[PDB]
Amino acid sequence: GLENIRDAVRKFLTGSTPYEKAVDEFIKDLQKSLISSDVNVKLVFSLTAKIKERLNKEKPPSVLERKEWFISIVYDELSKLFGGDKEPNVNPTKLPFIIMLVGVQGSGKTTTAGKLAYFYKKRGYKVGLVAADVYRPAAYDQLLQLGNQIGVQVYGEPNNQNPIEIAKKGVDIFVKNKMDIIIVDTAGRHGYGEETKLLEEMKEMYDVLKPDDVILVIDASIGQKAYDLASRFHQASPIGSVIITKMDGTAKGGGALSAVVATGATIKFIGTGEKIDELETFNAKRFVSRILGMGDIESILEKVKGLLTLRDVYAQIIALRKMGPLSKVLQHIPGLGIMLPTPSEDQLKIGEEKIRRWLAALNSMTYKELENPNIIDKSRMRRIAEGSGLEVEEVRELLEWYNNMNRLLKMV
Amino acid sequence: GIILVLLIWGTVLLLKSIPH
Repeated sequence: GLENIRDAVRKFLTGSTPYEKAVDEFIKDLQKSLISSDVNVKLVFSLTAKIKERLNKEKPPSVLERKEWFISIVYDELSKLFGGDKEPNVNPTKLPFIIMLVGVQGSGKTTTAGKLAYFYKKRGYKVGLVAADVYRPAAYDQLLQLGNQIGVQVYGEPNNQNPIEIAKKGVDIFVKNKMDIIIVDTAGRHGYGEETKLLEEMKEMYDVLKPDDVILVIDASIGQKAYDLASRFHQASPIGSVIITKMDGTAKGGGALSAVVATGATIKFIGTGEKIDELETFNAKRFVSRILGMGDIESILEKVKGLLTLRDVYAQIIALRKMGPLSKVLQHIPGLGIMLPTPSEDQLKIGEEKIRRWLAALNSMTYKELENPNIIDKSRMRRIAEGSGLEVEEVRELLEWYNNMNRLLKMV
Repeated sequence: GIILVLLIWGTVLLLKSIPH
């Protein structure tokens, strides 16, 4: 479905045919894959849209083949779609951190709570599972079962028919072991025909218990449909995140992610199995890559990334030490290369662990002391020297150089 | 552009002050 993409990339990336007659087969195949992945259609043509707009105005950077630069846009774009920023802060803030699980029946609301509280235990916190799973008694059994199998306490008194009480009772008790994190799996009713039921039972819990985080589990089988419940969810609790489970037992995954994002919700994790370890933090970008191209996008990453005087000094010298292993460097300079056994002189320069003490002292300096250094004194000079590892001599040389250039450009 | 091919350029002329 959506996995057929890397190939569509491994082709577009093997000088298959002419540049433009290739761009299209991709767009054909991308749309095919996306839609075939259950991503909403209006979104797909939309995307390809903002993709042809960029191929238009955006101008290709150096060391960027007509096509690689291309993918840089694809990736970027597929990337905005599924995420749009960096990995959320699955890391708790205040202690204790409290988490509620509002999973619609069949959504693995419970398996996830386990899988999740193991996530955190395994990462070093003192997790506590509160079984407010009222609408399901079988959830109780199965819960404490996997619970004991992982060394986690699970408060709960069956048939209380009132979870909000179970919550306050159970969370206020998990402040005893000074537990760091508390996972409150709130009962999820209305099976599949949910409507607005759980949202009400929710705004309630939030008001009564008032926890630090609220996460609505979604079955990755719901395709782009997930957009409705998700949207009502975000609306209800603009301060919460979605977890999408069973990602691996469907071909309509993309539809859910793209979907849930469409609304504005955040996807902190994604279930990928029945097992307990089957749950990993959702890294939007790494996902787009994981699908576009293994690391092919990686090379594209290096290349694009690294790429009145002491200022330019740093920015300048910095981009130079970075460099990058390739012969396209001279593609910038109006000169045609002749032989290659020569650059081995460059690998050798990088040989000495420490390549330049200049970027070292330039770092050991204030961002102002980098501007007007004629204020630098001998005390300031041994300070910046010892701080960098250099000697007052390696630094005097440095300073004299900035000015000789200060004077030289004056002489032009 | 040539500006740096001079500045970043004429540096090694006396890269001699270095330790041993």
